[PDB]
Amino acid sequence: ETILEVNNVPTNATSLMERLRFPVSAQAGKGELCAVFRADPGRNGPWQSTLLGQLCGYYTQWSGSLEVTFMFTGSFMATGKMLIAYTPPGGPLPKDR
Amino acid sequence: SDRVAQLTIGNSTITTQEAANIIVGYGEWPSYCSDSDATAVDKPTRPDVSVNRFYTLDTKLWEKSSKGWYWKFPDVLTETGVFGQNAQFHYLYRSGFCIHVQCNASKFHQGALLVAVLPEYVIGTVAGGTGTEDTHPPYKQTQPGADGFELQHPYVLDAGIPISQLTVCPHQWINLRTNNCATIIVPYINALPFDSALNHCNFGLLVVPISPLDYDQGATPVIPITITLAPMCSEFAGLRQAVTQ
Amino acid sequence: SDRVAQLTIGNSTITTQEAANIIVGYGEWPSYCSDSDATAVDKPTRPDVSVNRFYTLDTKLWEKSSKGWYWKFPDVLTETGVFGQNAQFHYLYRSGFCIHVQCNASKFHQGALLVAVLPEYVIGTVAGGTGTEDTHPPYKQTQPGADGFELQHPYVLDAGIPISQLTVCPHQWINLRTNNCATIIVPYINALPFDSALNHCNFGLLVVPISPLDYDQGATPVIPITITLAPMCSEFAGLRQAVTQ
Amino acid sequence: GDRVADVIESSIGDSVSRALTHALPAPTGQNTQVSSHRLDTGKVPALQAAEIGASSNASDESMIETRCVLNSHSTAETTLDSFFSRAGLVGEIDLPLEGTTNPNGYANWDIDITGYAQMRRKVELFTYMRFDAEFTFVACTPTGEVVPQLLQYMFVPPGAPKPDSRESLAWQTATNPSVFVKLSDPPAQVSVPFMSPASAYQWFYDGYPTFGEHKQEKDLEYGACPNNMMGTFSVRTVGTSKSKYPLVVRIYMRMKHVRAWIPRPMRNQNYLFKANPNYAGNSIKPTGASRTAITTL
Amino acid sequence: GDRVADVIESSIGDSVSRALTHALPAPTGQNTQVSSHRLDTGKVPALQAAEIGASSNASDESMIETRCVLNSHSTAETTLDSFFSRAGLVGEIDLPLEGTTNPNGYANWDIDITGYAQMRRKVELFTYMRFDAEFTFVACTPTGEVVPQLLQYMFVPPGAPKPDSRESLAWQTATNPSVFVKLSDPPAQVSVPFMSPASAYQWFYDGYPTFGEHKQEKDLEYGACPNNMMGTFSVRTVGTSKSKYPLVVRIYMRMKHVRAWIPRPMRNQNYLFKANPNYAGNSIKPTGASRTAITTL
Amino acid sequence: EIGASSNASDESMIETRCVLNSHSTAETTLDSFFSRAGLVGEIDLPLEG
Amino acid sequence: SIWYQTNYVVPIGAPNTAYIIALAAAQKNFTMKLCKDASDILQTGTIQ
Ligand SMILES: CCO/N=C/c1ccc(OCC[C@@H](C)CCN2CCN(c3ccnc(N)c3)C2=O)cc1
Ligand SMILES: CCO/N=C/c1ccc(OCC[C@@H](C)CCN2CCN(c3ccnc(N)c3)C2=O)cc1
Ligand code: NA
Ligand code: NA
Repeated sequence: ETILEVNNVPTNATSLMERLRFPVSAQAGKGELCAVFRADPGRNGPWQSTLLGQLCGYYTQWSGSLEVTFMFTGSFMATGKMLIAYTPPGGPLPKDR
Repeated sequence: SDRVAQLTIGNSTITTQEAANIIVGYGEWPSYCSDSDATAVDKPTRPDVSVNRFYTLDTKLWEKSSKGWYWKFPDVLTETGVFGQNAQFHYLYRSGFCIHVQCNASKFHQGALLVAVLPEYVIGTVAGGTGTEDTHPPYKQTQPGADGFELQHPYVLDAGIPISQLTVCPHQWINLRTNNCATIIVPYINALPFDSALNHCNFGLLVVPISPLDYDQGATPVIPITITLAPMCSEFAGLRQAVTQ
Repeated sequence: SDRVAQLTIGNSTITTQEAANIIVGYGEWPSYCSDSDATAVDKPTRPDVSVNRFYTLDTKLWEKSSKGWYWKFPDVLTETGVFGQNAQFHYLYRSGFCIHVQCNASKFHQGALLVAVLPEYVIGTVAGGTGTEDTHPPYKQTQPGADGFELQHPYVLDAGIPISQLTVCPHQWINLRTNNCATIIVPYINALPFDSALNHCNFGLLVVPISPLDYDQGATPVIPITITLAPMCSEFAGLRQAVTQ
Repeated sequence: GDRVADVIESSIGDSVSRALTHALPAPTGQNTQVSSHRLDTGKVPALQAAEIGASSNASDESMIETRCVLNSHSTAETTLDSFFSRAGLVGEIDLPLEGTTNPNGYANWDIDITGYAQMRRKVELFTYMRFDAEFTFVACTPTGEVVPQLLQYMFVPPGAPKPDSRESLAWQTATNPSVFVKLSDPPAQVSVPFMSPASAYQWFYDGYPTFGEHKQEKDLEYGACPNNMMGTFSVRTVGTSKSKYPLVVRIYMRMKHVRAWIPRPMRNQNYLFKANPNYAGNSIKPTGASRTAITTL
Repeated sequence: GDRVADVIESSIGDSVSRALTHALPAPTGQNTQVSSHRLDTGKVPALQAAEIGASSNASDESMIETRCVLNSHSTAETTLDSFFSRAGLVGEIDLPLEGTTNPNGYANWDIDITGYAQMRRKVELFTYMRFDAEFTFVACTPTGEVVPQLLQYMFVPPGAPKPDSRESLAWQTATNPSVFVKLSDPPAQVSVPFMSPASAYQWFYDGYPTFGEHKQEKDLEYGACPNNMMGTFSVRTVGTSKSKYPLVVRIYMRMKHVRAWIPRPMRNQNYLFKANPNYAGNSIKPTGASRTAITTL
Repeated sequence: EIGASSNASDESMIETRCVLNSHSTAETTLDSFFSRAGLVGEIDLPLEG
Repeated sequence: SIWYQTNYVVPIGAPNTAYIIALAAAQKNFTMKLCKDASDILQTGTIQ
């Protein structure tokens, strides 16, 4: 496992490190959206930051299951429950939870 | 090692690190209808993975003044995913359920919810207050769908019975200082082997605060309660066109 | 005793007293995908009786001037019953089909229809007539749904190929003096073990009169051609929300 | 035939409902065993986690030092038949001379035992019940006087013609079961089998009997289960001319061969209607008695 | 575990596709057996029912009196490899000096063999085909003259950077396979494996490559199967300055180790476009020759 | 935090079917990846220069 | 897609915002075929 830049938005030198992590914070209980990204590993986007994505570039075809492990780095006193979903081909970006 | 748990069914997995074991209602697991209990002759359809999976249907906000809520089964799912479609296209339906109510807070919040399952939860009305009027609950109150419905008089469960005795039904408590969820597995309960998923609600899920939510100013005040549930051993028969009610 | 037949599958039964045997395409019966041909890892769902049954989708009128029609599979069913729902909720689908085309008349009518199945039936256009314009067929022509679509140039099957050689594909003829129906069983045909029931049409059903309908004034002039079909060994995988296209 | 592995190894179709518990013989209350002082670390019987949903497993032996007690107190009187096989009033039928109700010498009573609170509160402790029953009919005048009058009781199952008069052709009773008896005779008494189309009667049905839009005007059908509607009980004075006496028929029921499933909270608000659990909203009373402070008796 | 009967006895999951037919060795044409006059009732080989969909089962022996003929004519030249393993032209690439096309000394050709009718009509006899292939590259000037020029051919699979110039960094060809050869050398020749993500290439795909609304502007994607798109073939003259000669590269393909499924009607209208079966609607011609009357040669 | 990668597999996260995977791992060996000739040097020998 | 199932809850005294780091890799059934050049070429002019 290598770090997946889910937060691939900042682009100025001084903010590059911010792409290595994304945030969560207290909300209003309406099952709000935290983040999204395509699962395509050999496509332009977050996966380019990973060593898998880069090695993938040296091959025309791939096959297999992928795995993304999310690590929470808030304080010990912070709790919470998230729903992480994978939508197979054909399904448009989910409008709601 | 009883505090931690993983529930995997279909293409869905649930995890919890503050559980309080699991309750198997009336001590028995869901099962398919046997050939001697059955009466209908058509060969049933058992979709398996496409319908026996976890569906997260709704989130309510727990407030210091909340009175409590209830949902009806299988009503909450009759319009969701592949399970809903089968329920609509078929006259006969039967299944069990794995219910997982989620609610987490902080080690500085407090409160306790009673999570219980009550078969044949018939709702009553206040009878015009004086009790001389034979009023009846409207369809949206008896079968509230996924949004559920808020109890008007929790002390008598809106049906003239003491909530203090609700613990005689399969339950768990979500006491914030202890756990952040309740998990109850319920078998099919009825006097018939199959029934209409539309006209009959086998049981109701009750989530009622017994010890009010409390916390000091400054702590996260938005404390959601989410309802996730999975049908188990779903069977359907009596095929024809889809009907919503 | 080869002229008579009964087709029973699911909760549906078809009878015919003027059949001409049954064709099993490319000599093989429908079957479920084996564990070595499969590639997708999720456990599939096999609804069985609720989706593998006969659906009567459409009726066309045979006239002395009719040019012919075609339907696409699984397109004709993507919006019908429980089969349609599974096709919409899942990315992957695979199945076979039992096709029964019905058309009866009297011993004084005459005419012959060619009923055939053509895998990967790509439709072409006349290219602006002169052939200098690279026009393309619209979605309603490539995937006409249950109503089917009428051939503009049957002689070249609207795709630059001779209908005179269509018999190299699984077929039967409905010759009025002989039989009143055609029955063709087709296995799953593709270069992949599963595919999208929405983006890909595995084969087309062609019903074309080769010997024109004729009868004397006074005989019933309305001669319908009805299309009934049943999915066989339906399998679905890759569950998520329903999508129509 | 089957060949793909997931099919061969699936549990789809298992009709054997696995049970986490089993019954044990318990003809007497449990005995008490000698116990002594325990001063341990790790062992803590007094501490529980009520959140789990189970009741405490702590016993006398582990909380205090006990002596031995051979308990031979019977558990026999708390069986379902012991509790329910006691006849109670469930119906009353009036046949007055001068009146507004049934002044024509006949009456039709829908078989529904929920009109009397004592009996009703007992049965509603359970959701489903299957049982046979013994019915007894006590008849006299409104003063409790016994008069030389002949009566006819007839059971009219759903679909059979309900008498519409003291002289109805339906009293020919060629197939329905009828009982002819005098008020001077002892109370009539018969045995009734479990007649529902269902496996059990149910005192609560959270649903509707039919499909369709459930608009306001039809909401009186919420909770109506035909599986509980066994028919009509018809009574008449046997004659073509009016009876000389005003009569009353009290109906008692004694269940026997009882089975019950799904216990539930017991009614704590007065009953108002037979068909539903409606309670008087302006008089919601506590389940029991109250006091002035939590620190005072 | 399983217990209800319909589950135990179902065929759900049978992966063994039952086959009504099996192949037989047939290295030669069938022989002819002696036959004699038959004058029977009940036996009628000459009568068929074409409606069934099968071809006639009648043979020479049953229609006329035949002699014995030992037929040793081989069936070897009609195998798929015999028919397809003959190299044909499938591509042409121009590298002119003065021009409108590729005047910059390089060119990118999308690997698509449907631009030439001879080869195309043969492969389109089948719906699916799986094969390896031998590619040969013949290069010279437009007069067929051989000049002392060095060329570079490079295979750029989908996703690899396509050269955009004769001096593109992509020609470093560190992973893509490249061939360096002189026009003076014999034609370059290599073996190509079956590279599709699918089990077979397919000359017809009745569908769309993506989900969504298939509006007018995207209808050019009807029939587009990426499983058939193997990449780009790039060619350049090896130098930083323009070549002194105008060149042409003809591409030949010889399939080998061929398998094919689902035969279909053979094209009978001229081809117009590589990507589809469009035909000129105002020139729909009969499959073959015509005559003046059905009663005259 | 331990520094190891997840040990979770498809089988434990969702209900899976059986799949006999015969896809080769041969093309990702070091020789497969590196034994392809690439440009590493260029030497000019001009007349006028 | 990542959604809030309940809510991020914290007591008085702890930060109202925290971050999540995502790590990715392939499962053991993952393989690759048809060796090709990467889409990038990390050089502008000649490397001296
Ligand atoms: C000469 C012939 O003498 N014939 C005597 C005779 C006596 C009794 C008789 O049938 C007795 C039926 C009772 C045993 C059960 C009554 N039950 C079932 C559940 N139920 C419910 C359930 C849910 N809501 C309401 N409101 C009511 C209810 O009221 C038939 C015939
Ligand atoms: C130095 C390196 O030298 N490299 C040489 C070299 C040669 C060939 C090559 O790949 C050859 C691919 C062909 C074998 C098959 C072409 N195919 C498949 C089906 N198809 C279709 C299907 C449906 N519609 C259309 N239009 C087209 C099609 O065109 C790669 C590299
Ligand atoms: Na019902
Ligand atoms: Na597709």
